[PDB]
Amino acid sequence: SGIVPTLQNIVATVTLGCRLDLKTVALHARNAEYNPKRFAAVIMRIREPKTTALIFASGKMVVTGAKSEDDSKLASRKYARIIQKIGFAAKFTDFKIQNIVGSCDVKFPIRLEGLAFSHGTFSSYEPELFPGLIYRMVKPKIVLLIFVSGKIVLTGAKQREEIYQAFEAIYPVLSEFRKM
Amino acid sequence: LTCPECKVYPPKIVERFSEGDVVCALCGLVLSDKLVDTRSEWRTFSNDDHNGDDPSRVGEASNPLLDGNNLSTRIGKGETTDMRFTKELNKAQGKNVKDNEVQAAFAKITMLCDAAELPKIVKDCAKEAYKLCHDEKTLKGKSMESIMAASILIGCRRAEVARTFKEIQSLIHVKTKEFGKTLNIMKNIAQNLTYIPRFCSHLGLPMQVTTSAEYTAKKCKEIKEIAGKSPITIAVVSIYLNILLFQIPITAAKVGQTLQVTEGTIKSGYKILYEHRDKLVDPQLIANGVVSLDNLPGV
Amino acid sequence: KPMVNESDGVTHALYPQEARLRNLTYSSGLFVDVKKRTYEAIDEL
RNA sequence: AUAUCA
Ligand SMILES: [Mg+2]
Ligand SMILES: [Zn+2]
Repeated sequence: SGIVPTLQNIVATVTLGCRLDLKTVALHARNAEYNPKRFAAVIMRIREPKTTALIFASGKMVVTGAKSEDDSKLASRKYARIIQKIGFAAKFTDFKIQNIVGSCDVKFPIRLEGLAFSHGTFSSYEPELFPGLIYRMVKPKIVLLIFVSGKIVLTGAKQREEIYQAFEAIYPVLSEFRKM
Repeated sequence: LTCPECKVYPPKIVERFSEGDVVCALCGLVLSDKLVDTRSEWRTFSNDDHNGDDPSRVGEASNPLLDGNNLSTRIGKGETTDMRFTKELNKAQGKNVKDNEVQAAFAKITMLCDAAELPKIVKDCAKEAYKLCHDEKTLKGKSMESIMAASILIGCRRAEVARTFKEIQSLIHVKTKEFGKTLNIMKNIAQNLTYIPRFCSHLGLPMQVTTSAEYTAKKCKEIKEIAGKSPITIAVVSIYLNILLFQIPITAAKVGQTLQVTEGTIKSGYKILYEHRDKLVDPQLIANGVVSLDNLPGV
Repeated sequence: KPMVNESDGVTHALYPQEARLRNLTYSSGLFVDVKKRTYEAIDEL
């Protein structure tokens, strides 16, 4: 082994606590998009940490694109400050990470059909529909996308340890189904 | 049954049907005398009598697995019949009649299989897949013309009748991602060789070409030469290799058209396989015209 | 000419002897040219 | 149900 998964995307939610006028928000923000007809939220962005926020009239906000939990909270506080600077009585509350995505490379090809047959109740593999095997782990409850190349995607985690836990649990199985 | 006199654990007993007796094979004691012919008795339920003259014909067979136990005759015209009373007694059956009408969705499956050229064993699996998942809360509110389009591939995937999901996308309807999620929530409750016969037939190739393409495609997978390309592409590519090797050739445009793949994609798989063309062919393949392994396009 | 649609999609010719042995039907395909026209008028032509 | 047997 020796491989440890790399975090790729962190999704979080934040309650600003006050109602927002989206045209005002979009108008005053330096990096905003807002087309009511397409989606009901201002799509705001900041350069550091590089992230994207979906800002709603209710004052709720979704922050995505961060590569670390630190970066997620940091960028979230920053978006909240922007809203304040524009003039609303916003508050940075209820910061919570909802989804963590990770990925790695085991460095060997995998026999997906064998794995799907062996771990049938957790696996779903339809190569004509999507080339990767969808593995639904029980403990921890994580979803893994397994590819012939040996590249692995882990998602559905609320905490970093779950990403790490799942990979540790899957590695022996990937080894059992290697090609070379 | 077990002989009261002997009692040995494996109770060796014979059914002397011809004398209508059930005997203990060891002591010879007759264990039963009344014995009935099940063949002829079953002839009374499922006969050839559609006219109505047979006095033996006195019942009818039903299917408790598919329609439960719904015994029900139909008011219809007889020899001495006024066309008035038939209408009234039928207009009276209308007030006594929702889910006893959703059985006409079996008529949707039956008319889909017959439009897809599917066997009698596939319909009865598609009708049993649909009866056990159309009232599920796990399917909730899925596209009702895409959950019966998914239960046909569920019935085909047990009856060994090769039908790609894109083959059922042509029938009805199918929204791809919509009948792909529905094909999984029910599942909780093809290969190269599959297409080769049909594609080759449309292609108009000989058995020789079909067999070799079929052998190459399998070897391609066995070799793992095509990492993750769709089987349809692999097959179309293999068909290209074999056919080009033989006299009657078919072009990428023509193969792709039949396989319903694109030449560029067939090109993609083909070139991946070409390097190991030698390993791929059947051993007693006879390249003809002027197409030997060296000469194959290589494209 | 008479044909048969096997379980594995493939259609091919069918001779009387194969029909009698595999209990098939010695039938051929019926094909008809169909045309679907469309017409329209506003509130005769 | 058709065919047939005396
Ligand atoms: Mg006589
Ligand atoms: Zn006995």
